[PDB]
Amino acid sequence: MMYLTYYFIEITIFLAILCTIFIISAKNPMVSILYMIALFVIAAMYLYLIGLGIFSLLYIMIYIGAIAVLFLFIITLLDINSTELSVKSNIRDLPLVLISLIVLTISGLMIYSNDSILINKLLEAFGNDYNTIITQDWFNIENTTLLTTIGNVLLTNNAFILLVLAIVLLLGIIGPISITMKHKE
Amino acid sequence: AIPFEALLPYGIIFGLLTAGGGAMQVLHVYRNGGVRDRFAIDQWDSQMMERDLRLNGGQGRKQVDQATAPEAFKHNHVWKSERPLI
Amino acid sequence: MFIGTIILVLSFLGFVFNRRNIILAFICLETMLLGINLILLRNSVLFDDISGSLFAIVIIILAGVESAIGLSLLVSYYRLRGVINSYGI
Amino acid sequence: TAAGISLTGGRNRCFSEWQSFMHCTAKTDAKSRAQCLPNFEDYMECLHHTKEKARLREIESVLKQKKE
Amino acid sequence: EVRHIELPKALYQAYTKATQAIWWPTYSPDQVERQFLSQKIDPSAKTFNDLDLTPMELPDLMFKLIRPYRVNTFQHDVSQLENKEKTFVHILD
Amino acid sequence: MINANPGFWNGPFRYLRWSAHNRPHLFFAFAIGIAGPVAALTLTPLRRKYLYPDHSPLPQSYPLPQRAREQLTGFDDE
Amino acid sequence: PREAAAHWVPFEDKANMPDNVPDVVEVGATSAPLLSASYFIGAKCKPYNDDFMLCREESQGSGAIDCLKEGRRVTRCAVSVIEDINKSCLDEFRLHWQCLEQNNHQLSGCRKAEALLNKCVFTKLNLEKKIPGLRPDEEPVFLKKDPWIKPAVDDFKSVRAYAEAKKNGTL
Amino acid sequence: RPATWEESEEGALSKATKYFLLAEMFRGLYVVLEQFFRAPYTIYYPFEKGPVSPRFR
Amino acid sequence: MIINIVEILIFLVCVLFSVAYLTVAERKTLAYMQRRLGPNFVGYYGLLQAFADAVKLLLKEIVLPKESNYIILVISPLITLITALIGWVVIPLGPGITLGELNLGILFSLAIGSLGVFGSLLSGWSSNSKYSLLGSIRSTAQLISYELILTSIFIIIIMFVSSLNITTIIETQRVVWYCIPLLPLLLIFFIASVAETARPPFDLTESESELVAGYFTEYSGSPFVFFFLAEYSNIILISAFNGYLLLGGYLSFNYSYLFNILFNDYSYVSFLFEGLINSSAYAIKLVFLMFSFIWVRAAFPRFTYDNLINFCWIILLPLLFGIFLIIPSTLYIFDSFPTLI
Amino acid sequence: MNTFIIFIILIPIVGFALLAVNILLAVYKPYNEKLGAFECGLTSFNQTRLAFNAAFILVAILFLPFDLEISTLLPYVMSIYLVSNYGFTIVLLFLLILIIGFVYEINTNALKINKHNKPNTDSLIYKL
Amino acid sequence: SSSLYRVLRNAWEVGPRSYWKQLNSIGDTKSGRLVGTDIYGNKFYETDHQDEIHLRTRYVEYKEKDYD
Ligand SMILES: CCCCCCCCCCCCO[C@H]1O[C@H](CO)[C@@H](O[C@H]2O[C@@H](CO)[C@H](O)[C@H](O)[C@@H]2O)[C@H](O)[C@H]1O
Repeated sequence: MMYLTYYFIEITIFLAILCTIFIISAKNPMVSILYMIALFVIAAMYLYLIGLGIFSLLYIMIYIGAIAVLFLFIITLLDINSTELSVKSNIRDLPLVLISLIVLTISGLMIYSNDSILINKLLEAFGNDYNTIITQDWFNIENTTLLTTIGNVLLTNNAFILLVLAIVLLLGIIGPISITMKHKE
Repeated sequence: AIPFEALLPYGIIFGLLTAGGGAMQVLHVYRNGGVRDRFAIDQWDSQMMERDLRLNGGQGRKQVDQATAPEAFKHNHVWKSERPLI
Repeated sequence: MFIGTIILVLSFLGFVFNRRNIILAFICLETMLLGINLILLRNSVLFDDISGSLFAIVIIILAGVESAIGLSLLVSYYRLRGVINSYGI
Repeated sequence: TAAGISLTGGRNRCFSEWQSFMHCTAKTDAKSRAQCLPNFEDYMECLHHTKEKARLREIESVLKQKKE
Repeated sequence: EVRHIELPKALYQAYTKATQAIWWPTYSPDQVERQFLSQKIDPSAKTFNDLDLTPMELPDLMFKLIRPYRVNTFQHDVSQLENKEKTFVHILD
Repeated sequence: MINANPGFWNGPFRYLRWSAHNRPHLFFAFAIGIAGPVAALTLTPLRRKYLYPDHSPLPQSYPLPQRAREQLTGFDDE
Repeated sequence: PREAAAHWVPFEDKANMPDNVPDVVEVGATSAPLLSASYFIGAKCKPYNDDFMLCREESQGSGAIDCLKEGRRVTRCAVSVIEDINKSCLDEFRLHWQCLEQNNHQLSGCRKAEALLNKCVFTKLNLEKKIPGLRPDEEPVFLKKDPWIKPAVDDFKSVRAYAEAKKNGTL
Repeated sequence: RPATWEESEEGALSKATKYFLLAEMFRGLYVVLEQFFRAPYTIYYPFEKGPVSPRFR
Repeated sequence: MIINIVEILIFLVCVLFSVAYLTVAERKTLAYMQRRLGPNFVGYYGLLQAFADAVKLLLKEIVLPKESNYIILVISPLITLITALIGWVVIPLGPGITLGELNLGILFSLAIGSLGVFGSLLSGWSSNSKYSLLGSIRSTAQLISYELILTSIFIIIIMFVSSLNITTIIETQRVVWYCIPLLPLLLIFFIASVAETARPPFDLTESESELVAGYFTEYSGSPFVFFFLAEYSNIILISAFNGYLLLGGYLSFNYSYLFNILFNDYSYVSFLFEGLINSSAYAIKLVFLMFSFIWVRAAFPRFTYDNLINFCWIILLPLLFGIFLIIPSTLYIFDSFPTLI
Repeated sequence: MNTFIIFIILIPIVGFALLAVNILLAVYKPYNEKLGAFECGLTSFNQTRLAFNAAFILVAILFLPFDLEISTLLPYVMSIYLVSNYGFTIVLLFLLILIIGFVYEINTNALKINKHNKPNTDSLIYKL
Repeated sequence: SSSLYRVLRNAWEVGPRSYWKQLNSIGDTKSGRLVGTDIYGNKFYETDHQDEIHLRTRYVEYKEKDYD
């Protein structure tokens, strides 16, 4: 019973690969948006798995709740023609696709380690074998969670980035009105 | 109130949700052993509950008021070995 | 680390080798940001650090504003043209 | 600005090694900065656990081939 | 693309024999028996032409009969639509 | 037209009367939003002086003393 | 530290402490009686507790191995407090922590047992509850006569005992 | 002539209270609720018939 | 995990049958308001009308038209119903008496309510009809526009209690229900609730579309049953949100005196009576709010899309962006910023 | 196996119960015109989209920033005590800066629907 | 009158047999005096109570379960 839930990170990785392939592959882009929603669900799962369910719910309410909604909103209102995934059109990409897959994945796994010899830089990235010990301390007296600390640092130690995000959101209001609306005089 | 025939469905809704809450209170208490539920529990209370499970014989929320622990409490300590996150 | 790099790389390839849509380009950008945020949050958990989660929530906000602006620009393009075709952005 | 803060609002996992290294940097100049090499090695070891992983690889290999 | 399978007799016949246990009509085992029996027309028997009737045949009526199940996915070659579409109003101010 | 805007700079008080009569959804939102910061600036010190002062801080962690160690005994071994 | 994530197997250790480390009894009380005896532990173990924390801080990393004598003293002082409670003040203590259990370990639902226990320990053991950090102008919340926040159901045994103690002048 | 916002026999705050608190709407709610406590007009047809006259066709 | 299954089944049964009888309650209350009576003939006193409707619908064809899509039409009801029902996991009927006692319960509610918009979005895509794709758009605009007001009221309440645990939000209201200091927010939250449920006076696209050949939900059979369950469950859940945010949830008068009179020690009768009282309070509040939904359907006419969007974005959100400033200022003036738990 | 987990999995993998009951119990023998869609109605191969007013898409595009604003206020209400009288001022400045954009939105009348066929308001003047 | 005292009082007037018959037939509880019977076997009643509205004073109790 113990290890029935061991491979639930690997399953999410597998499902993410699948949903990305379906995004690239779907005929109608509405289906691509739905598979993007499924990928957000998978990411939210993984975030619960590693202990960040607050971010899972934030993702569900922001990404799926607003951004995906707006995507569906625009494809319901705009004519977006599509060419179907074809072998007479896309098979030319296979050599470069495979070369780039190998190169980009291997470099993305090599970039995280500080070892000098290049082959060892990948071999340390795949060195996920030994478990972490979780010991318990008694020093945290309060009920501070991740959201509380985000608020604390964002409103005290990092107040400037919040008061700059305010202007970013002002752009988010003022740009679309300038671009979409036509002012009479 | 006059129209009882209109209040009968409201009475059924009321009775069903009331009985559900009551049965759920009873089942929660049976699960806990004669004690109301805990709620709004933080890290501290979780660690203290695990400590209680170490001091009683795994008997849930049973409390102990003695001043010296059994000599099993010295060797009953748990560390958790976590999967590598990837 | 793995899920994020994989999502990022596959989204980048599905952006680069897209001969189909513009919606796929939008989707691949959003999934790229998702992958970065997941690597970021895994490192946040392992180091027990808040700067990663702060950067992540900031990315959420900025990506929302990016989506809003991008889909306003698409709407201007469609104001003038009336059809968003397979090619031509 | 938010450096050294945990998910719970306090000191992070590898605070002490970082603080030792920064004490030694404050003591030193750019020419005496190489004295702070062991402290930086300790900080990075706390972060990434490379040396402990290699150690456990050795232990496991002795449990692996010298028995079977 | 209509899907067809072409799996053997001893298996399909048993599957049909099993699906007669549900209450609604299904493909019967004797129908897959008749799948091997082509039409043998009796020449001594009368025909349509004795009744001064000339039948239709299937390819001329298949359109009429199957067009309800025709999807009609999209229009043909929307290239050459761009510059004419450019003259219409698509978002009303 | 019937009750058009008279302009804030051609009279503030008349403009605000017009706003209360013809744009209450904006006027009273303005009032609600403005009355918080201004009250926070002006009434808080009066509250500290005449009603009750601010509370003393909560601990937030173990209050580690700022002293050197003292030699103790009691509850030693044996 | 963080809580475990995504999979975790508990593992114990059947080894004994080294012999250069003397033995020390453990405290053995669960959550609720310890929450009830927290303030009486703090009234008596202030020097030992702060010496334990000061030797941890001065050690700068080696507190687990440098602070063992000091932690043994802390444990012994706490055990002495709880032994004194059990020897002398057990009925009121049990009222208090059973009352804590039926609530959510909220001390606001247990004031009628808390009063009896505080009186008993102040008279017999000479340990009083004090919430530090306050001013002389601030009222401690455990001495408020009519609070805003009250329990849903006040504990039955505690109510009967409070009534009897007011009829017998023990309070 | 039409009446402007001046020449108003009703203060701004009073009509703003009627605006924000939905006076007439609560009055309509109450007039609907008063019918909730009045006798239903419904006759159970197969067992009680409606009014017929000698002239009926 | 036996008693877990028992608790889940009890909760499911009570919730679903409450929905099925809310349909009858709607009909009978609207009737007696309209000086009529009905339904009273399909059970004794009308108590099997909803089950008759269900059994009829579950024997009807599941006709899907020529230029429609099978999968979307069939699963959109089911996704809507799943999202409507999993929001009941966090609803407490007592101090901790919940299926999901999450410390992030408000965010779970507020995030699972974010997914109810996809039903109205995907309904429009189940046909090759260009005007239903615009009715979809209008409905989704309404829903996303009133989501902001519900979330704003959520945050204004959480300014008073710095927790996302619904039981803690309720237990803070032993002192005062938050409908007393924030009585206008009760009106606003009820209005936005009626608008999120797409209920009259906010029934624009259902009303709009029954006129036209399309732009409404032309489902038959089981999809239709699922949509009715979703609607009449979201009504109870948004009234539940009203409850535990503003009306104290399960709280009532203090019954310590009565319990010390009736009892001498904690028994299971004691616990059962506590639970019955608490869930009785929660249920009578829910009944009042459902009656209010029905009353508002009986009383008022309908809005248009322009009047509705204007209502929202030019009347309600200004007040709330002002209240965001006035509530923390009121807490700063009196040194009453709330602690965690 | 917690009751939360049991419920949230059980609802999806059981929700198709009445779906299957309806698929197995109910008739299904379609017609052409039962697969049809309306009383009257038709459309040639003219287009795939209708012209829409700007407000229809602007409400959705503006839902994103205001929703992000109200969701960014969540850290504050969960940190309100710890950020005592400093974060209060900071979030007030935040809200004021974001109210300026709302003021812009109102004054531009961006969510208003405009009407083409105006009613004529010009006088009738006769050249003598 | 649509009140509960009406049905309780009438079901005290007409016994439980008549109550269950009326609940299975009419759906409502009515108490009146027997006026007569027709050739088919249907019994006809009239009420004098102020509670019953205009056009609800006369009613039928059919003999057949498949009434018409
Ligand atoms: C959810 C349980 C699972 C089984 C599903 C049950 C399905 C039954 C749903 C019925 C709910 C009530 O919904 C229904 O209410 C009344 C019933 O008079 C209808 O109303 C109809 O009746 C008249 C009343 O004479 C109204 O004036 C209105 O003009 C309309 O013609 C509503 O148009 C419909 O929405």
